[PDB]
This record gives sequence, structure tokens and C-alpha cells, in this order.
Amino acid sequence: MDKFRVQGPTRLQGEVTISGAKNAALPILFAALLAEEPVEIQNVPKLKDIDTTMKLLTQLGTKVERXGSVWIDASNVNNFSAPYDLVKTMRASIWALGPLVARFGQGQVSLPGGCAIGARPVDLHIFGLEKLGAEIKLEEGYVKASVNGRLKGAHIVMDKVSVGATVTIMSAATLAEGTTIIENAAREPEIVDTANFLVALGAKISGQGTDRITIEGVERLGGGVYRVLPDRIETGTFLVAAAISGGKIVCRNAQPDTLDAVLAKLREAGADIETGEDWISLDMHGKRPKAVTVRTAPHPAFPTDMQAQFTLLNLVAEGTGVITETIFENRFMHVPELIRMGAHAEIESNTVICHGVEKLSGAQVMATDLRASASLVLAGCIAEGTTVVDRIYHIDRGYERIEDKLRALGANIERVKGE
Ligand SMILES: CC(=O)N[C@H]1[C@@H](OP(=O)(O)OP(=O)(O)OC[C@H]2O[C@@H](n3ccc(=O)[nH]c3=O)[C@H](O)[C@@H]2O)O[C@H](CO)[C@@H](O)[C@@H]1O[C@H](C)C(=O)O
Repeated sequence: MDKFRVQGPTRLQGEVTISGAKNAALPILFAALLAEEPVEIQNVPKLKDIDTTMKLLTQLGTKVERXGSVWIDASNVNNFSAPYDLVKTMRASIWALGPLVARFGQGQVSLPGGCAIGARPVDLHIFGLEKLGAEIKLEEGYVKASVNGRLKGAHIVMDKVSVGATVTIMSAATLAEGTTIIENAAREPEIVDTANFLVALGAKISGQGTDRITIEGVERLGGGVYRVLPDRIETGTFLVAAAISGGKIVCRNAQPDTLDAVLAKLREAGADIETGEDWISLDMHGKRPKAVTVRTAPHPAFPTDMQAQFTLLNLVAEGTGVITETIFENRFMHVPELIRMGAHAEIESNTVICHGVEKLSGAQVMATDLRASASLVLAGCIAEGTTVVDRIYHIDRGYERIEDKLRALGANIERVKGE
């Protein structure tokens, strides 16, 4: 049971090279199930979720190898199930369903149960598949999808903006007969990425990145080489790390355009930001951040994955900051943890009201969220004394070598085993 032992405070200074987006590599790996020829996916981060996805793929009969790239050979898929033991550790596993039934006519994925973050049903995925002509049943806790022949293109309107369902439907539609239109599609950069990967394979897609995606199904998808875009959440997290430590940093291998809301918020916090084609620089000039007000919502608005990070910022900022969550209404586990470290805040429904304090004190805290829990490690870097973060296996799922990157910035951090 690994733990991080963090000794603060530290001014974070230096450079970080941004990893490929975990959230683009995932949907792309599942989408690779459609490829009839070998595929090379470049710039894939090394983290737990990629391990789980590789494991799931191998379990289907996919040939998998990795380093910076992940090589996929789905020529011999011979198993069509994603078991409970696997799905329970990573709900994103649901993405295996669409490609399976679209290409093979059959797929069975354990129905995801509860997730600590909040209510996260996959009704939209199933709805999308059915509209495509798939027959779906629930047996023994398994979602069983089937179709005799090809799926069928359809005009679908989304009851909610959904990253997951948009990917399920979009992916499955590339092999359908006819044209599919997804109305009220999610606009996330990862969706544009996945679509581009599909297009590189031979798929016909347009509108990716807009609220309206159109797919013209083809008979088969080939193979190819595709480079995954930079991780916007990793980038935001590092920018925040610098901004709350009076620091200075340059992010390499970045994609500024995927970060508008976060950059504008950092500027409001008082950060001096410059951007280039593939880089972002942030300098606090040793200043304490200014509290900001944030509202999470579908891309390009402020993302829920940067939420806890900004809550932290608000917590050591000057002034009252307010954070409202409209995606995962209960994604506030980090708050009582930070309050253990001396922070001040009240949760009213889906909103956290922050009362910035001058300094945090080191304490024992518990990670629970693969993205938001990074805020606990960030807090440890600027808190007075020693902070011990328990359950880092969560963070291991969403960040490539977070200790290494922080350490290269001056952080005093140690991975503790057992003890
Ligand atoms: C693997 C991956 O990319 N996961 C990401 C993706 O989750 P996803 O699951 O697709 O999110 P949604 O469908 O956009 O979530 C949409 C909202 O709508 C509801 N909804 C979603 C689908 C559905 O069928 N029915 C339905 O009701 C849902 O409850 C949520 O409130 O998008 C989230 C928001 O950006 C991210 O926080 C999440 O990252 C996480 C941390 C991670 O890296 O593990």
C-alpha cells in the first residue's frame, strides 16, 4: 500500500515535459479493436489506466506491446468479454462494448457498479448502441450486445453532453451501414483526437470538436501510426503547482488551445502566462494567488478534472473563492482532506465556498480520486512540514511518474512502501 511522504514548503521551479493525454489514449486503444491491421499509438503515458486497458485488450486476444508507443495487433480477437474483476477497477472499460459489437457482432462487458465520484450511469452508451441496431440485454450483471450483420447508421440526439457515450457511438458508427449523426455531442479535445485516429484508420468523420458529429460507415478499418495529443489535465495540474508555490515553470509538449478556461482562470489568480505553439510558461513572481470563481462544465468550459486543483489554489489564496461543480455534483472528497491540513471551506450542495489561508500544515491525508487526488500531493508541496498521502494507487492511475516530475521541480517527495 504505497504512500507519498511530502516535505514542504517548496517553491516549484523548472520544466516539465507533458505526457500524452490519458483520456485520448484510452478511447483510442479501445477504438484500435476496430483495426484489421497493426496499429502504432504514439506518446502514450505510462500509468495504471493504460496498464488496465492493455490487460483488457490482451484478454480479448489482442496482441499488445509497449515501450513511448503502444503497438496493437487486433487481427486475432478471439474473446468478447470484459470481466467484473477488470471493469470494477476501471469503468472506462465500457468502451470495449461498442467496437466489439460493431466489428464482431457481439460484445459483453460487466455493467459498471458504483464509483466514489458520484452517479455515473452508462444509459447513454446503451441507448446509442440500440439506436444503431444493437440488441442489448443484462444477464448476470453483464451487458450483452449483439447484432446480426452490420450496425445501422442513425440520427441520435444526446439527452446529456457525454464524453463516454459520444466516443462509444462515434466509434461503433464507423463500421455501420449508412450515416450516423450525433446531435449534442461532447466537444472534448480527446474526442477530436479519437475521431482523427479513426479517420487515420480509414473512417469517415466530420464535425468532431463541434456539437454535431457525422460519420459515414465503411466496410473495414486498416492500421497506421497515430500520435496522441498532450494531456491537458496534467498540464493544468503542473501550472497550478507553480501558481500556488510562488513558482515559475515551462510546460513542454503542450497544446495551449485545449486550456483556455484554465489559463484565463490562472491569469485571474494573478499568474504571468506566455504561450507558444507547443509550450506554456507560468511565473507567479513569488506572489500568493488571488481567489477565483470557477464553474465546471463540458469542454471548452472549465473542466471538472481541474476542479480539486483550483479548490486547492483557492484554499491558499487571498479572498473568498467559489467553486461550483455541474458535472460530478459530489466530486468533493478532497475538501475534508485539505481541511485536515488547515484549509477552510464549506460545501453547500454542488458548491464549495473557500476562505483562503496563508499556510497549510502537514498532515495525513487520504487519496480517493485518480485525478482530483493530485491536489493532495500539491498541497503537500506547499504545506508546512510533512504530509503523508495514503492510497496513492489512485494517483498512479492518472499521472505518469508524478513524483519524478515534481521532484525535478524542487519538490521533496518520497514513495514509501508498506511502512
Ligand atoms: C476515461 C475518461 O475519459 N473519463 C473522463 C470522462 O468520463 P465519462 O464517464 O465519459 O464522463 P461523461 O460521460 O462526460 O459524464 C457525463 C455526465 O453525464 C452523466 N452520464 C454520462 C453517460 C451516461 O450514459 N449517462 C449519464 O448520466 C454522468 O453521470 C456525468 O454526470 O469525462 C469526464 C468529464 O470530463 C472526466 O472527468 C473523466 O475522467 C475520469 C475522472 C477518469 O480519468 O477516470
